[PDB]
Amino acid sequence: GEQPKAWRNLRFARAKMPADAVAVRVVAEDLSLTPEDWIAVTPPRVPDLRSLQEYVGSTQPVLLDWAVGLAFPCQQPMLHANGIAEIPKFRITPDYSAKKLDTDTWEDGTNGGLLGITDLLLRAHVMATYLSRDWARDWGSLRKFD
Amino acid sequence: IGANSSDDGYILGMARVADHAGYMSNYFRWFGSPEDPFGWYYNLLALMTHVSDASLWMRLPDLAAGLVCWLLLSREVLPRLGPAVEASKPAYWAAAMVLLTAWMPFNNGLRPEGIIALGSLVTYVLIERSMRYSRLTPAALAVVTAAFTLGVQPTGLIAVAALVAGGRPMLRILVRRHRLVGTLPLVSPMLAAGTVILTVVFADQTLSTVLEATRVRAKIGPSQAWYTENLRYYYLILPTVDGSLSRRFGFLITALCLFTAVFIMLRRKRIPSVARGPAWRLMGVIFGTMFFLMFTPTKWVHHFGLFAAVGAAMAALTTVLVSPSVLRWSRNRMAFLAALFFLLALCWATTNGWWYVSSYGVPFNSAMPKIDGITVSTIFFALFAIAAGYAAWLHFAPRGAGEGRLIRALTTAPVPIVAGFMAAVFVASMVAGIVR
Amino acid sequence: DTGGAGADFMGIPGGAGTLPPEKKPQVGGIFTDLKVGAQPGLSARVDIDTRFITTPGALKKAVMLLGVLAVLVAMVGLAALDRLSRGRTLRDWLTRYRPRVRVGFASRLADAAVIATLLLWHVIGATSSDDGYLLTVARVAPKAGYVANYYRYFGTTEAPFDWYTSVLAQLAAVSTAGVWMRLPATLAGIACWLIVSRFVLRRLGPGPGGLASNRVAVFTAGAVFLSAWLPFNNGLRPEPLIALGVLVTWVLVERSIALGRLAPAAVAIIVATLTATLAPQGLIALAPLLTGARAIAQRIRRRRATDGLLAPLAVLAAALSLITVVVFRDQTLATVAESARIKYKVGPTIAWYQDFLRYYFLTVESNVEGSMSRRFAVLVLLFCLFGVLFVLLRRGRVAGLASGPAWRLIGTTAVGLLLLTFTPTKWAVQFGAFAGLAGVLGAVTAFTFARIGLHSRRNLTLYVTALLFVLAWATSGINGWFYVGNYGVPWYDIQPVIASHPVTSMFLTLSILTGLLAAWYHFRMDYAGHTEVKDNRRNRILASTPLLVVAVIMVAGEVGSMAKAAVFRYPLYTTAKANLTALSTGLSSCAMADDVLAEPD
Amino acid sequence: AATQEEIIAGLAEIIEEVTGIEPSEVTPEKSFVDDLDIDSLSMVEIAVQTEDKYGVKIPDEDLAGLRTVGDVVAYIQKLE
Amino acid sequence: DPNLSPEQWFAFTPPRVPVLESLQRLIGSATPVLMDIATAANFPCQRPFSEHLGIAELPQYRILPDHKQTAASSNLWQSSSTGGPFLFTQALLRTSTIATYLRGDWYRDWGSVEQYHRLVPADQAPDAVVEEGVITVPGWGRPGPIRALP
Amino acid sequence: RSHRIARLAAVVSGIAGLLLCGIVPLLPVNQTTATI
Ligand SMILES: CC[C@@H](CO)NCCN[C@@H](CC)CO
Ligand SMILES: [Ca+2]
Repeated sequence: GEQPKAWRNLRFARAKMPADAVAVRVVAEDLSLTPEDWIAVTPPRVPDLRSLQEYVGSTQPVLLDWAVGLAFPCQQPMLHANGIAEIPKFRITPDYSAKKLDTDTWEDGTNGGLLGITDLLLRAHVMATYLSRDWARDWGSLRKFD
Repeated sequence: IGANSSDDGYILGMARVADHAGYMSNYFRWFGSPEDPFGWYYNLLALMTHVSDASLWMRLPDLAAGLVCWLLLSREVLPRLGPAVEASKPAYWAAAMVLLTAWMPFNNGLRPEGIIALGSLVTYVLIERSMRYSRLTPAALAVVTAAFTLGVQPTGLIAVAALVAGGRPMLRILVRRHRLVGTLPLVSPMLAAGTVILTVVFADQTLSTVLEATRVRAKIGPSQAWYTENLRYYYLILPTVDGSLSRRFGFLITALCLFTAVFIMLRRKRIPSVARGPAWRLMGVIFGTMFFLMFTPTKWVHHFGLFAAVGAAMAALTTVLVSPSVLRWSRNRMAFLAALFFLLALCWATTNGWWYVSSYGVPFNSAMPKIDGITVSTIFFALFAIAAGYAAWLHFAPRGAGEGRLIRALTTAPVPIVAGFMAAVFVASMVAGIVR
Repeated sequence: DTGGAGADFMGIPGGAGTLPPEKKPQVGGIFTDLKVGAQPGLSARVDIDTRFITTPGALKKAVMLLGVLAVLVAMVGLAALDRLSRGRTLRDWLTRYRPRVRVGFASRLADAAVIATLLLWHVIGATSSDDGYLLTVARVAPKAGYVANYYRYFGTTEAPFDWYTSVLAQLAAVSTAGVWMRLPATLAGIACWLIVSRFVLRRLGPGPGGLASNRVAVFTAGAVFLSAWLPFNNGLRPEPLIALGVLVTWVLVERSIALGRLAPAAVAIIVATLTATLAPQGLIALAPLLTGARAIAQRIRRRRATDGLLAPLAVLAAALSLITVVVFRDQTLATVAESARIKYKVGPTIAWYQDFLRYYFLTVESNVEGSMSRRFAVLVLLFCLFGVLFVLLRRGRVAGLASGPAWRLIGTTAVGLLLLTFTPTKWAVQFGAFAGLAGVLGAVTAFTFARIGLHSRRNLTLYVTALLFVLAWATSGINGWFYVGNYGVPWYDIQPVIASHPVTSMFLTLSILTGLLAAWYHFRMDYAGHTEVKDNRRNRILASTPLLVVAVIMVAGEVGSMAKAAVFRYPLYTTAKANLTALSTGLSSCAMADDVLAEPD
Repeated sequence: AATQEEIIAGLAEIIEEVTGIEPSEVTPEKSFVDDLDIDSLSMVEIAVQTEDKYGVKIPDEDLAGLRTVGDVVAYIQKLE
Repeated sequence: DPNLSPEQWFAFTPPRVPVLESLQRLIGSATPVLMDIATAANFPCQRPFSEHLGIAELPQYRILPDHKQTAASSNLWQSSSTGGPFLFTQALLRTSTIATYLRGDWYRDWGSVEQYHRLVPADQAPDAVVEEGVITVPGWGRPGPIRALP
Repeated sequence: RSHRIARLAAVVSGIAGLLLCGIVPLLPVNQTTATI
């Protein structure tokens, strides 16, 4: 909400509208004439929402940030043996403020860090994730490396 | 049901990858450099992760450490500051409650603060036991304990304070034993004991490797100078999660008692049944701890968890020094009560925030408590103003004004009550976060 | 208008519209694009605010006179009551009986060395931050119609704290030079030192003992006063006036307690409420009244059989309620409340529970606001406060120093440092209101630690290691001044180094070695004595001059930096060349607008 | 309360409390202005604080003739 | 330029030997100026613009402190959301820059000077003829708040 | 009796100076207007 240009994926809980609801439709206004008060929308959809222990298995290498290691105790971080590191498949990150202020600067590449390897050959992109019943809470992120 | 620290995923992730690499690496920031002037304790979590990496199983040392700290505190330290600290219920309750409220927010995760706080108490106990029978064996085991505590973390440069505190009545033992059996079979064993941590520090690495790791960590990482110590206290008075109403109380309740016991023990030279000298070594330990905490590379608020076992023993002493039997005038006791209310008003003027996933559901995680539009620090400030008004009235009074049973009752044990109220608040936070 | 902002095409149904009262425009003209005649119905009528341009009127000028007349009559009556209670006959009104006591040659030689330095620093000074602010406010106030802020807060007044700017506005009409507008800040240092050296050091130990006869404890006071006055009080900021009001209040309260009178205690209230309206950090002047209040209540209740309990309290309240005549001479209660509301809503304010980021702003990394020689003046203040506090708690006496005045001085300093909590701004320059107390605290410390440190060696060594530790803290910030005082100063962006090696470690090693020697004496006292330090003639003056030396080298380092800059960069511009050029050639010379070249095309 | 049992035993305490002068050197042969160093302010403070212990009015036109500390002895003895 | 980073280049311009004149001869101690807070005790002959009857007088120049001082204090103390002179010296004027040097000291980054040009020239948007009067108000009345909002 | 006068001149002129200097901020004042 405090980042007004972010492609932020608004969400409306289905359990609030009545049981027998036939249709929906979007309504947008933009009554402000400031050049930096604008609006943009896409049609509504009903996601499919599988789990994260079922999508990300328990054997694929994951780049867990240093803040998210005790909540994900089954995710098999990426190892290194003789100076050579492994190539991860995903990256798990804390919420926006923490990721921006603590983890992205602690482990960046100009001071060692693991984000000096994955920046040169991996080309990450973000995914759509939610908490099972805290629709208005930001748990973190989940990126995919290609 | 309790919260955890911030450095739990850190240590877990760098302990889960340390059996494949072949050495204890940092794995997150520096150029694969290990941590091996220190970190013999992480090689134990690396072994524990073989059974399972659950959360109830990986934080068992931090529970055993707190239980052993209470066992030592209530049975070796308190029945030593005289027959008045023992044979007194408010003192034991104050020690228990301060230990709980200083161990709750800090020493629950995987950080070794809770092990350093125990190694810093075993040293004090062994020294105060050595200087009771004029023996030298506990004074040789205290050196081993201090070395193995320093070899855990750079902030483990304490129990050197506990060695320095009991230093004058230990020379009376060294000297009087030097006359019996030579002088070489007194500095050979205590040299071999003190210089044995090197076989655990350099058991895997070498000297050049430790030097290169140190050079990298010092040229790159956050390594502050000794004259930037005020950052540790500046981070504590900000309205953030790094310093909140759960992480301010543990340090403030220790500083208040430490500073109010000095003013009383300076004026009153001899206090009946308080056993002066251990009461002074107990404050020397805390002052030396605060002085040695200045020469550390990193100035975090996490390092305020070391005062969980000396602050608990300072509260039990202050509860006896400010009692209606040692502090005889009502004005002084009302002044102490007003100081407590001011400390509470200062502590409650921030958020109720916890860390990464411990903040899911707790009521006032992102704002000030603010019961019914008006904050709670304002209520504690009103209480402080009333208590200070009564103290100021007792200043202009014929020396026998306030002696009834009401203000004699409400000034017998305020520290246990305040600390118990705070502990109940801490437990209610997590219970209300679990329920909803 | 207020409570509404709308528009209405009259003969159209869906033309009307209204908005909240914070949707008001920001008028700066009327810029049409019509160019059509002067038809009837085309108009516009703007009402400017102009709510701070009030003038007293018929009333509020007779009451503002009857009030001060009644207050003067009340204080004269209280003085007559005072004269009657001491056996006098109110006809020998202040006829002295005991002869005057002279002033020693050592006390007439520190005055000539402190006043000379305060005069030299007036020409090669430092000119702190809020000088352009107050100079512009004082140059604009005469024509605006009131004392406006002119830089912030929507042109609002400064209603409570503007009786000093109204005097600066009178000085800035004769001439607006820098050596003329900064004269009060120097006379208030000359007077602040004369009061100290003539009254305060004689109130604390007036006998054949010390603190009046000890010569080193006078030079120590001078040096510490200078080291606390130079880095803080040289601009137009009102700290040099608060530092004098505090001492005047202390002096009057002590005179009232000693003589057994109440009229000086009623003039002290007037001076305190006059100092409290110079700046929000003027609450410090109300600390002596709080410390010396039980000794005044004892006097009020002692003599209540001759007079009553209403005669002194009426005057003590009428004197407190006299500051309204100076605050609301214009700017009625409504405008003052509005100004305060605006300054709290807009603008940076800090809450009372963040009162301790005032010692963080002081000891921080580069921050010329927390530079070296600003840390020294505060660390020495705290050191000399707590040392005397401990030596007074333990061993209640000092045997050469009166304990009543000393306890009241300690209380004044502590209550001032505790009352600085409720100030809305927490800068680091607000520590300049303790310059008067720093001198007397340094004198008292130099006197006590010279006799409690002569019957032992570990105490004499702990004194020195604490001084070395304070020096280690001080010499770890840059030696920087504000904006143009930095032109040529030796270390204005880095901390002091000798040969690529910082001094803040060369002092910490010495502190550690001296502490080790102190511990060695502590251990060795188990097999020998400690009082064997014979005070023949050399050890006498060696335990009384560890602080004098440090303060002298710090003052010399503060003065020599500016002198070296001025002498070495010439004819290049420096803040001393401007003043020495304005002194000659009348007082008409543009300081920096003449050393700056410009290329129009 | 006749002589030398409070006449000096309380005066040498008031003088110590006011000027810091040690009571070891308060003997009835030395004058205030000559041996000690007591100005008008200290003289009046002593005369005011001696009225609270042993309430006896010492007016300001009276302490001009109390030259020595033994003169206070003789004066307050005359009052007795 | 041998470096291939995308942020290394310099784009120069031909040389010139400037013809300089003092700042006292340029501004002249008679025109309205907007000295900042830092650069106001060093220029005691230049006069600031007046504010008579709640209406301001538009300045013609502006004197700033150095870059580290302007970026940190002078630009965000005298904002328009806080009530400073940028309230109307940014909605009514257009700023420029003048090349200034400190005589003899060619290593010194003192301040800067900037010129002000009207957006709407005063030949078609002249000044106002604001009236004036006098009333009598009590000491407790308050006619609504001042719009002290950002 | 030179004591009664000196005692009344401190009560009367104390109460008067407390009640007169306490209503100064609430008295009428002359304000200037401006309209374009
Ligand atoms: C910004 C993150 C900080 C902790 O807050 N990480 C500290 C490093 N943690 C140590 C192990 C706890 C490294 O050895
Ligand atoms: Ca829009």
